Amino acid sequence: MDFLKVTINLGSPMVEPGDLFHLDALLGALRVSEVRAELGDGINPRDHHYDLPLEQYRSRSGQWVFKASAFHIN
RNA sequence: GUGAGCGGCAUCCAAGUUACGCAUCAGAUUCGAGACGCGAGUAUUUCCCGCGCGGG
Repeated sequence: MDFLKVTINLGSPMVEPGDLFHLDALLGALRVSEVRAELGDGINPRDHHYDLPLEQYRSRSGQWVFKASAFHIN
């Protein structure tokens, strides 16, 4: 519902990802961190990492992907 | 549930042995403790400096 550009600045060098580093993956990890903070460590991580503020793209075969590009490494 | 999560560059090792700051070189040439303190000139006022008195 709104096009955005997420920019992250590093204070320490990161591990260069071997494969794609997706924005939705990081957002899901942070959301799971929030759910852990509120509830605890007994939560199922798979029950909360889809509750992200990103809209989804669905193809013909029903395959859907979050609308968040993989992070650009410069 | 960030191709995530988890993971000691760590252990051991002599900078050491030997080596003359030494040989040579005038602090010399000239010159006095021996000289230097008044017995030096008349009588009573003259031009003047500060102002009766200090004073050329």
